[PDB]
Formats: sequence, C-alpha cells, structure tokens
Amino acid sequence: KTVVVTTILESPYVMMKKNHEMLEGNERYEGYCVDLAAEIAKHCGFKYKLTIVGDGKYGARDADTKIWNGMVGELVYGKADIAIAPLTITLVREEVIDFSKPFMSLGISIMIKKPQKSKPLTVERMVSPIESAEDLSKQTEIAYGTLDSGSTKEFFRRSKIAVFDKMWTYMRSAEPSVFVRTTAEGVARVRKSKGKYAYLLESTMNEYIEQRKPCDTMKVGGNLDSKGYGIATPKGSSLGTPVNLAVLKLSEQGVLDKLKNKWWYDKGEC
Amino acid sequence: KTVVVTTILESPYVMMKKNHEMLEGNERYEGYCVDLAAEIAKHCGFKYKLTIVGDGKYGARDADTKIWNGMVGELVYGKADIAIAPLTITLVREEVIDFSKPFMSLGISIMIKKVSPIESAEDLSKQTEIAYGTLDSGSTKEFFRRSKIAVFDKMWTYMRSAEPSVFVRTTAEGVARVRKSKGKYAYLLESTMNEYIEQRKPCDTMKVGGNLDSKGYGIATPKGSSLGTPVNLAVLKLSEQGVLDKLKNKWWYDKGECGA
Amino acid sequence: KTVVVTTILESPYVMMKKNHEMLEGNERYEGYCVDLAAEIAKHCGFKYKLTIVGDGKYGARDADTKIWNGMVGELVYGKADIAIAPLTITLVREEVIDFSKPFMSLGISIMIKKVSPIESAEDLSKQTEIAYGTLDSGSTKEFFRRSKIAVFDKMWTYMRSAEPSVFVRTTAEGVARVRKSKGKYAYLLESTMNEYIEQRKPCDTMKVGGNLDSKGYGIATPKGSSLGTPVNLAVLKLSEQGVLDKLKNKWWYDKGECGA
Amino acid sequence: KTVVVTTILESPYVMMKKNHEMLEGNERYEGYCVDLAAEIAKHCGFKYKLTIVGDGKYGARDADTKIWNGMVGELVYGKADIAIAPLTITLVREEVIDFSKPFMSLGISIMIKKPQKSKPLTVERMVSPIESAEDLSKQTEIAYGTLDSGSTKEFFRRSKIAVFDKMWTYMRSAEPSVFVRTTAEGVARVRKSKGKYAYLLESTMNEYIEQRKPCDTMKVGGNLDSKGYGIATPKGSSLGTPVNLAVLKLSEQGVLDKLKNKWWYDKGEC
Ligand SMILES: NS(=O)(=O)c1cc2c(cc1Cl)N[C@H]([C@H]1C[C@H]3C=C[C@@H]1C3)NS2(=O)=O
Ligand SMILES: NS(=O)(=O)c1cc2c(cc1Cl)N[C@H]([C@H]1C[C@H]3C=C[C@@H]1C3)NS2(=O)=O
Ligand SMILES: NS(=O)(=O)c1cc2c(cc1Cl)N[C@H]([C@H]1C[C@H]3C=C[C@@H]1C3)NS2(=O)=O
Ligand SMILES: NS(=O)(=O)c1cc2c(cc1Cl)N[C@H]([C@H]1C[C@H]3C=C[C@@H]1C3)NS2(=O)=O
Ligand SMILES: N[C@@H](CCC(=O)O)C(=O)O
Ligand SMILES: N[C@@H](CCC(=O)O)C(=O)O
Ligand SMILES: N[C@@H](CCC(=O)O)C(=O)O
Ligand SMILES: N[C@@H](CCC(=O)O)C(=O)O
Repeated sequence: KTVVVTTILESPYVMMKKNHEMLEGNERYEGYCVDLAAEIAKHCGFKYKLTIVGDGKYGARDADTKIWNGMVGELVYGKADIAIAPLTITLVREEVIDFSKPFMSLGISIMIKKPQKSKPLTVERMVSPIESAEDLSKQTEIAYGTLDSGSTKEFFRRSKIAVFDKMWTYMRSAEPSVFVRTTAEGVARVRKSKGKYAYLLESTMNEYIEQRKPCDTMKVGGNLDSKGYGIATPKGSSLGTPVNLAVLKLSEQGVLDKLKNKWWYDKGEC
Repeated sequence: KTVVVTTILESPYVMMKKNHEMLEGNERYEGYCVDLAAEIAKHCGFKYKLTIVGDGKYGARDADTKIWNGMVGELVYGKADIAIAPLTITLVREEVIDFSKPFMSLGISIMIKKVSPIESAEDLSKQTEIAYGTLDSGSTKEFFRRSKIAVFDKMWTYMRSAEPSVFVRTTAEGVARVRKSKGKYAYLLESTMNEYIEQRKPCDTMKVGGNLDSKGYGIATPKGSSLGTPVNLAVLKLSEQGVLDKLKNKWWYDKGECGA
Repeated sequence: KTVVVTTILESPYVMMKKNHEMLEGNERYEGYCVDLAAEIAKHCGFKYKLTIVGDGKYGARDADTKIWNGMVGELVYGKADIAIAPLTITLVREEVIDFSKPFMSLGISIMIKKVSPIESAEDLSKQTEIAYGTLDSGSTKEFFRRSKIAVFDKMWTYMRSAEPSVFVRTTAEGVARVRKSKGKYAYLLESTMNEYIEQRKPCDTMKVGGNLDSKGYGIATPKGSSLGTPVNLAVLKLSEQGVLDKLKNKWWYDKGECGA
Repeated sequence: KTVVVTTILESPYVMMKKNHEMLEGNERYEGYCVDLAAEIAKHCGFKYKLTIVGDGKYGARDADTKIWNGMVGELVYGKADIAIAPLTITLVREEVIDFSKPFMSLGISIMIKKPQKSKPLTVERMVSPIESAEDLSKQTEIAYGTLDSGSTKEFFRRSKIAVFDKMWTYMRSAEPSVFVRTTAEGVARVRKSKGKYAYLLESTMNEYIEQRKPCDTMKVGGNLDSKGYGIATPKGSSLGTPVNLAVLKLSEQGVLDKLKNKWWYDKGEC
C-alpha cells in the first residue's frame, strides 16, 4: 500500500518540467523536494506518489470555522500521509501534526526592488531606502505585505515585539490589501510596484529569487528570526520515526548540503 | 518531585559563579543553559536541581564495549532525568535518547592563532605543516571518524594516525593549545564556542573558512520519557516568542570585550 | 600490391593543394598526413594510393544497427587497407581495429569568438546563456555520451536535448557557426585543429580553458593484419628521429599568419 | 596462478610507507603505480605481487654481450610477468617486448638548482644562467649528466640532431663521470653542486621534485621530445590485450587524470 505525498508548487522545491506534457507520474516534477522524497524512499523502503495540494496553501486554521486548509489540513484530516514540502515548523502546527528534525534552516527576510546605482572618485555605489525592519515600520511611503495563509502571517499576527506589533497593526488595517495569494504573486507585485512595495518571505526563496534573472530584486537586512522546514506526518502515524532517522542520516552524510548547493547556487546567474 | 538535570561546564552555557563558595543549590550556576533550564521549568511546571556531569564528557560509545558515557550515559542509565546542555543532535544519539527540536544553530569551525593561509578546510587538508585536532568523545570526532567524503577521510586518517596525540581532553585545553603553539596547531569545534572565544580576551584567535556543515543543540530526554512533549512544546514557544534569540544576544554579544 | 589508404579532408592534415585540377594520383594532396603516409611507406616499403572517405565522417557505430561508417567502417569492411588520418584512439574503435602507438597528443578544447566569460568547462556548463556543440559522428560526441562525470553528464544532457540541433556536420561548419554566432555559440573540438584555426586568418577565435582530457591520433590498421607491426615500428622510429616533431612544426607553426 | 609485477622504486610512482616495517605483502608499497596496478587488476581479475628489481634499473641492453638488465632484462628472460612501472616506450624496447598504450605523456627536461632572486621599481625578478638545451650545449662551465642505463641516455646516445649529438659527445667523454646511478642521486648532485650541475630527467619526475620541499630546484626550457609510459609485457604473451583494453578503459573513464592530480599536484609543499 503506497502513501500519499502532498507538496506545494514552489521553486526550487517543486517545479514543473518544460517537457512534462507527455510525462505521467512522479517524473513530471523536479526540484529540491522531489530529490528529498527520493532520498527518503532510498533510506526507508516505500513507494510514494507526488500530489500538489488543491488549494495551493501551506496551511492555516480559521479563527471561527476552526479547520485547517492547505497541506496541514490535508495531513490532519487524512487526505495525505506525509508532506515533503517547505513547511515551516510552528508552535500551532506541532500541536496537530508531527514534525521531524528540520532539513533546512531559514528566516524571515525582506524583498525590495533593487535600487538604481548612484553615479556620484568615479566610484559607483548603491543606496536603499530600507535598511532594517525597524526603519521599514517607521516609514509610511513604502507599503509591505506577506503571503496569505502561511507561517509568516501567523508569526506577525501573534508577535509581541513592539516593531512587529506595529507592522502587524499596519498590515491588518491596510487598504488596498497588501497580502498576496502566492509567492510568485508577491514577487510580481514587488517588480511591478516601482519600488513602492516590500515583500516579507522566507530567506531561502528570497536568495533564490535574487540569484536568478532578471536579477532586479534584493534582500535587505538580516533574518528577522530563525526557523526551519520539517517533514510532517499525522499525529501517531508510524512513518514519523523512519523519516526522522532518514533526515538525520541524510544530514550526517552531507547529502542535504550537496542538494542545497546544486539546487540553489549552482543554477545562479547575474 | 524535583527533576535532576545533567549539565556540563562549558562557557557561556554554564559557568561557575564567582560567589559560588557562599552559594548553594542552583543559585551558584549561571549562563545560557541555566536560563534555558529556568524557562523550561517555568513553562512545564516542574522543580529542577542542576547537577554537573561527573566526567567532563558529552557522550560516546566505546568500541567493543557498547557503554555510553558523559551526559548521554547519565540519561540512558537512569542517573539523569533531562540534559539541558549544548548536546549536539546526532544519529547515534537519536537511537538512544529523545532529542527536542533544535534551539541553537551551529557547525564545525576552524580556529587558528591571529592573510589566513589555511582559510579553507580543503586547503587545510592539503597542508601538513600546520596541525589540527578535535575534542574526544564529541559530535566532532565521531563526525570525522564516520565521514565518507574524501577530504574528511584524509582528515580523520591524519588525526587518528598522529604522534603526539592531537586530540584534546577539554575544549578549554584545545583553545589553550592553539594559543600556545605559535600558530602551529589548529582546533576544530562548534561555531558557537568559536564565536564566544574570539569575542573574549586575549582576542588572539580568529575563525577561518566556513562552517563545514550545520547541526543544532537539543534538549535531551531519556527514550519514552513523559517530559518529551512538554519540553519540545516549550522550546517551540520560546523560539516563537523570541526568548531564545534574546538569551543568545545577552550571553554572546552583550559584552564584546574586543574591538569589533 | 598497392595499399589503399583511407584519409579525410581535414586541415592541416590533408588539403586539396592549390592546383589539384591539373594533377593526378597522390600529387594532388598535401599536408601533415600526406607526409606521414609518405614516411610510413618509405619505411615499410609499400606503394600506396590515397583515397578520400566518401562520407566526411571519422567513424561511429549506429544504435539498433551496429554498422560502422566513416574510415572505421571503410576498415572493418575491407574497403581500405590503412587509415593514415587524425583518427582518435578510443575504446569502441580498439575493439574492431588495430591502432598503432599515438603519434600526436591532443585533447578536447573550447573555442569562442574573440577576459573571456566562459573560463573553464564547469563555468561553461553552469552558464546557460551561451550554447555549446560538437561535431557529430566523432570521438568527442562519443566521449560526452558515455561520460559518467557530473559536469560532462550535464553537458551531454544539454546537447542531446537541445533545439535547434547544436551539433555540426563538419568541423569547418562548427568553426563558421562560432564565427557567425556573434559570441553566442561555442565549439568543442580537438586541440590540434583548434590551434591551427586560431593561428590562421581571420584570427577572430580563441581557445579558452584547459583540455578536458588527453588522447592521441593513431595509424589505424584492420584487426589481424600484416601491416600493424611494420607501421607501429615505423611510427616509433619516426618519433625517435624527431620526424613527427619536424612535421608538426612545419604544418602548424611555420606559417603563423596572425599577430602573436 | 599469481603473476609477478615488477616495479622500480621511483617517486611518486612506487614509494615506501612510513610504517612498512610491520607490514607484509602488497601493503608495504604505495604511490601512483600501486594504484594503477590495483585498477588494472580490478578491470581484469588476476592476483599480483609487487617486486622491486634487484639492480634498480629501468632497462638497457649491454654492448658486446647483447643482454638486457633491469626491468626489461627480467621481463625478456621470463623471470617477471608484467612491469607496471614508469617504463618509457622506446623503439629498442618494443622489438623485444610487447608494450601497451601510454598511460602518461612525458618529455626530457632540464633541472638546475634554483637561482637566487635579483635585487633590482622595487620588483624582484629571477634570472637563470640556462634557458634551453642550445645554450646549455654552447657553454662549458655548467656540467650535465643523466641517469645511467635508462631511456634518456640511449636517446642522447643515438640522437642525430646536432645539438643533442654535441651534448652526447661531451657526456660520453667527461671526467669526472656526469651520469648517476639513481634519480635521487642526480637530484642530490644538483642540490650539492651549488648550481654548477644540471640534471636531465623526465618532466613528470622533474615537476614532482620541484613541488616538494625544500623546492630548491626548478625546470628550465621545455620538453626536448614527447614520449610516454606504458605497461610492459613479454613478447607474445596472453596479458597484452587485457591490459591494453584496461588502460584504455581507465583513460576513457577519467581515472588516470584523477590519479595524476592526486599524486602530483595535490601534495604541494611550496
Ligand atoms: N545549510 S542548510 O540551511 O541547507 C541545512 C540546515 C540544517 C541541516 C542541514 C543543512 Cl544542509 N540539518 C539540521 C538537522 C541535523 C541535526 C541537527 C539539527 C537537525 C537534526 N537541521 S538544520 O540546522 O535546519
Ligand atoms: N538565532 S539562534 O541560533 O539562537 C536560534 C536557532 C533556532 C531557533 C531559534 C533561535 Cl533564536 N529555532 C529552531 C526551531 C524552531 C522551530 C523551527 C525549527 C526549530 C523548530 N531551531 S534553530 O533554527 O536551531
Ligand atoms: N610534439 S607531438 O604532439 O607532434 C608528438 C607526440 C607524440 C610523439 C611524438 C611527437 Cl613529435 N610520440 C609518442 C609515442 C612514441 C613513443 C612513446 C609514446 C608513443 C610511443 N606519442 S605522442 O606522446 O602522442
Ligand atoms: N594528463 S596525463 O599526462 O596524466 C595522461 C596522458 C595520456 C592519457 C591519459 C592521461 Cl591522464 N591517455 C592516452 C591513451 C588514451 C588513448 C589515446 C592515447 C593513449 C590511448 N595516452 S596519454 O596521451 O600518454
Ligand atoms: N514557508 C512557509 C510559507 C511561506 C511564507 O510564509 O513566506 C510555510 O511553510 O508555512
Ligand atoms: N557539544 C558537543 C561537543 C563539542 C565538540 O564536538 O567538540 C557535543 O555534545 O557533542
Ligand atoms: N578526429 C576525431 C574527430 C574530431 C572530433 O571529435 O570532433 C576522430 O577521428 O574521432
Ligand atoms: N624514465 C626512463 C628512465 C629515466 C631516465 O632516463 O631519466 C625509463 O623508464 O626508461
């Protein structure tokens, strides 16, 4: 009996092949997450089928309806068996599912449109109107928004730090809506907003987007926090311990570092 | 019921307070791990007594004896209830004890005396004139011993077959040996201890190259214990609300006794 | 008995003189390989007639039919007696024909139109904006096809799954395609032809990086023939006497019609 | 039936371990040639034993007796079965033994004691009293010699090029004798002669010696010719085709280049 692997279309984790039209099965997808699933299968023997979540969401719990959507909702209600996807370990998620030891470290960063070079001996330098989250909160001419129904939005919602509280107070009562439905939508808003918008996303996707063409976006300031991505399984399932030791073994062998290097920096340009 | 806590003397995590001669209980200890234990006890709701491991070892299994030592031996043999200390999460420990979610990122770092001729680990392996060592019975020696990569294989062959013995008994001994070798000996340890040492006096060592890999410290509980989920959820909450970051900043950067 | 020699029209090895319209026999050919054939015939003591391969292919086996073409096909099927031409010594060819000792060292090189951004082969593979090809039915293509190295595997996947067809029919076609690509196309070919091209007009291409591997050209003789030992000993004698070095200097460096 | 592999104690081809006293068998020796022998055995299965020649010579036919001494002598007479050692392909050697395809290209070079840097804006530049073989032959204050009973000595003896002829005419009649019994003896002569001696040796050994400490020797000019190293086998023996095919497979797979890189350039002491 094969298990269901639920994923989310996000680069470079789960991308779509340019020649996927006539391909059927797990061979249509490629990226970091498919390689991680292959290595997990190699360590502990099992057959898997890759599925993309229906709603295209990472997972969130409704305030009143009190149900989980996205991959978390898929795992809790039994529609899937394991989620090999960039799912962030959070306090609320751990109370409903089981998270393995993180296979990648990350943080909350800022994405802004890369500013024009400063002409004024004859050296060329770059200036940025945003240098950190504090000065981002202090100003008003540059708006900022996050990805809806994600770990970052919930972190900003429950944050008790004064600067993050101010940022959340702005975001929750901003017209027009500053949130986006997908990471690609947020990046597109950044690129088309002539520098009048800043995107708060995970540092891994931030670096990935910065490295590729048209290389017109850059990351400013340090990581707002330190989190990770875990492989999630439903509470009490028998697939938790095997994938835990699988992740540990992959970390010890150095396969994870090689995968990060070959999917993130090896394909860079600009 | 008071919960016994095993911990090791390793600055800045645990330090012997200056007035510990007139102090008793857990009031004679200070550091990052003391505050972490206090927060864990406050969240879970248990009373704890901080006891230092008898031997200054972290944990390993002797070949052809299969006996655990250090704090891991304290945990598996029932002599200790929880290990709130910089215990690196490894495969050989996950099969014996329960590790919580990581609370501190770290990696393998190279320390030398104050051009950086060595810089890279690969270039370090390409050189024989300068010597390098590691702490015995730790996650570093076991990582180098069982690493199947060519560079790490060469490094482990170097360290195992070396005279005089290049490993050090304690991390402080390793840093002293680096200091008093006139730049002929290098020490490999976790990046956190490296940063803490290089930010302190006499500020005569640096950190070169980069982290060889990435690991994390975790709160350790005996396999099947009842404190696993409470401490794991406590660690997640503490990281979520930023207590861990503030503790690290207080015990690592807040002093900075050097020009930087 | 006149010995039939199969050879290919590749400069500077074999050229069609300047007035081949008024010449008959072997007097209408000139080049390094013509001189080498003359020396081999003089040493062994046989009369030879130089015949050009009908199809401008060096030789390869075709999948699902296992039929040899080019000069190797001309040799395994009895149509030719010897192949005095720049035929790279390879594994697949050695299983069906007798190769003499190498008489000219060579390697696989990269050439782009006139610091070059391409640098080495690893950067050339990593950088996708520039396109790289290879002459079809040649040892370089067969080298990349069965190569198990990661960089060469990526390169072979690129060239195989490329639109339009990045391969070229002849070496001159590849050189012209690089020249007229405005710096968008890179040609992979043997070191000797690359140097000969880059030391000639219009002197607008340069060889970059290093050699991906080291190989050699050999005199090809049908398996189990009576000419293999005499030609191998002749090659050894010619190399010892410095005739091969003299011929290479005459046909490669003696002209130098460019600024260098 | 185990065949015997004959080698010559030459670095970095066949070297003695620092703990060979307590070791017995094919584990005492190490270097490039032992790895080549291991790979040849792996590709075509056979058991082998490593032996060092008693006379410590590569091979040379004696005048007025027409007998071969050294590795070629012990392979021709049948006392050995295969010579996996840096044996140069020569015309005289190929007429008595079957010699495989070359596994490494080499050339005759010149090694002199590295000269002191010139003091005289403030840049330091090195000057050498020898720049090629021509000005080496023309002068008379710097002596030069070659390994006795080797391929280079026979190349110089039978050479018809005018400069090489003059060099051999000097070498064959010169007191005291300029030839050396071993390559290490020639290197020691170069280092102890304070620069009044030059040594002619293979380019591979020359580069290896230059890259080791104390690196007081350097190579001048360029290679006088192009030659190779092959795996020797007695004439009309059953091992010729297997080892030829094996060395071809090793060359195509890229093992030879990696071995050369790991034994020659990896161990750099200057
Ligand atoms: N360099 S990286 O961000 O791709 C990265 C990050 C991490 C890795 C491995 C890599 Cl390659 N493994 C660790 C794991 C190893 C053991 C210690 C912590 C977890 C369990 N988690 S991590 O610290 O989140
Ligand atoms: N900045 S730091 O090294 O003190 C640090 C490091 C880490 C923190 C929190 C902090 Cl403050 N939390 C993560 C944990 C939180 C949740 C997400 C990953 C694990 C589970 N581990 S970590 O990535 O090792
Ligand atoms: N200088 S060159 O490229 O024209 C060149 C190249 C080579 C030459 C001779 C010359 Cl002149 N001889 C060798 C052969 C001679 C004997 C030693 C190795 C093979 C057998 N092959 S080679 O190393 O490919
Ligand atoms: N780079 S090197 O000198 O170590 C070197 C030299 C040579 C290699 C391989 C290497 Cl790695 N293979 C060739 C062989 C391959 C095929 C073509 C010529 C012989 C048969 N001989 S070589 O040209 O003498
Ligand atoms: N990676 C986050 C969502 C992306 C984001 O919030 O930027 C998660 O898995 O919840
Ligand atoms: N803190 C590490 C030991 C440090 C080291 O590896 O040197 C451990 O518990 O494994
Ligand atoms: N001369 C080569 C072909 C050149 C190439 O590989 O491009 C051969 O005979 O194999
Ligand atoms: N390398 C030569 C001998 C050494 C020399 O001539 O310098 C050979 O194998 O014959």
